[PDB]
Amino acid sequence: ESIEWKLTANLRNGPTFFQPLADSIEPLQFKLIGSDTVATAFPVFDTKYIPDSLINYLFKLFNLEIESGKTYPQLHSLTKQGFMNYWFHSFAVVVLQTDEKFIQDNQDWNSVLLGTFYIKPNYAPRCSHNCNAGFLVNGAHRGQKVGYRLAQVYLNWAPLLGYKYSIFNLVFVTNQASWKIWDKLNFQRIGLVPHAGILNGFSEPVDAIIYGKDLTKIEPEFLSME
Amino acid sequence: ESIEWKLTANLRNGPTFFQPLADSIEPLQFKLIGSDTVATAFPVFDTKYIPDSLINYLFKLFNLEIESGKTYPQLHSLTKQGFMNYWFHSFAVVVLQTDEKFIQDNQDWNSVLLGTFYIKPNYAPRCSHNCNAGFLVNGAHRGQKVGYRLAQVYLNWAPLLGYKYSIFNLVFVTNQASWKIWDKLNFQRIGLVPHAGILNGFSEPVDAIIYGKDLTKIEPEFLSME
Repeated sequence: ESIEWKLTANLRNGPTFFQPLADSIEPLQFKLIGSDTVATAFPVFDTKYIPDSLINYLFKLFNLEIESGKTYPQLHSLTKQGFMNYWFHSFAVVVLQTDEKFIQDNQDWNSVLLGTFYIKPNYAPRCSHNCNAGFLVNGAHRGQKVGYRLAQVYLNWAPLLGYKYSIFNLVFVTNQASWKIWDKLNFQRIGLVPHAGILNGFSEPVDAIIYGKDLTKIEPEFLSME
Repeated sequence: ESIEWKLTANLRNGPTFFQPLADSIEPLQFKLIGSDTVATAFPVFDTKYIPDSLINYLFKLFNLEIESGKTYPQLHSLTKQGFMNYWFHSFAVVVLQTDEKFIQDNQDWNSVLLGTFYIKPNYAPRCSHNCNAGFLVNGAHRGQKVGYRLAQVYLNWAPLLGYKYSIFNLVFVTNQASWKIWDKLNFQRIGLVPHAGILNGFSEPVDAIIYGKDLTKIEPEFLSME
């Protein structure tokens, strides 16, 4: 079987000054926290390697979060092609509730898709060793600590692409991920933007945290998924 | 004479949720610090309103700073059209050594152009009331505190476009503007990115400061240019 879908040689729009630390990204399998439910995280170097129907589901999933207006700075929904260009500009990950090590076509994404996230350079080339990431969790799987697992996969994989440091620009203080996930994994609150965001359902502007984490010195307890 | 070149109604790609606080931006005249040399800052809402030969000079001026590799995260020089699209995406300012209140054609930009800067939203629409700016000072006018004057013009004008807060994402710690300008005008060091940038002539990666400033509550001593 071809392994092109897994090869870091196929990274697009990655860091300029640093090469990948592995030649491939192998699917990573773990259990949802406190359960026997198996999940598998899959690398996505190019949209052609995942089923179109999964992209359709993710495009809708992101637009739902944009339309709610509490978590991203985007105001308007994207088109399906806009989503593809945006989520998959560089690298991405999809996490499925499955024990398979490949992605099967036409699954019931509504229950099978746990979450997804992108990884791309946060800045232009001289600072491109700093990666940004954005996360989405299927609402049908809320309360199962999917977000925390996505972040562990992120810690495992981002440095393999050659990134040395992680920056999130806008984690709103009202986003529970800040304290449920980022703080617990020892991401530093490296900054705070006061009144950063005009959010749906909040009459006052909402502060945002700037999170940083050194990707070359990760605590092993956070990388282990057992 | 037409005042279209000065009208805030002609702002492009500005803040989504807040309107301009003035209907026009009038040229601002002051002296270079400690001298009798007159300077005038002019708004630029669209490149068509300034002479092409000035755009050519600025395109080269930015590429010189990119090529030196110490101040911007860009690695590669832009084309003239790339520069126009980038510097003038939204609003910009040019500061000339002149007492005239319009921009004349074919001047000796090498001595006449003091500096320039852009102002645009730093983020997507829900956070678009936070503006970013980038500054360039003509090397032939180093040591005359041009940079500090550009920042005072910035403080005077950015809130007129509707911005409420200012963010600079990457002011490298080796950039003397941090302490000569930003600190002195009470921009807060709201964050620090360690090892942020791979800079020409520095063998170690270089830290960058994230600067923030509330544009609705500016000290009047910093706004006065007398």
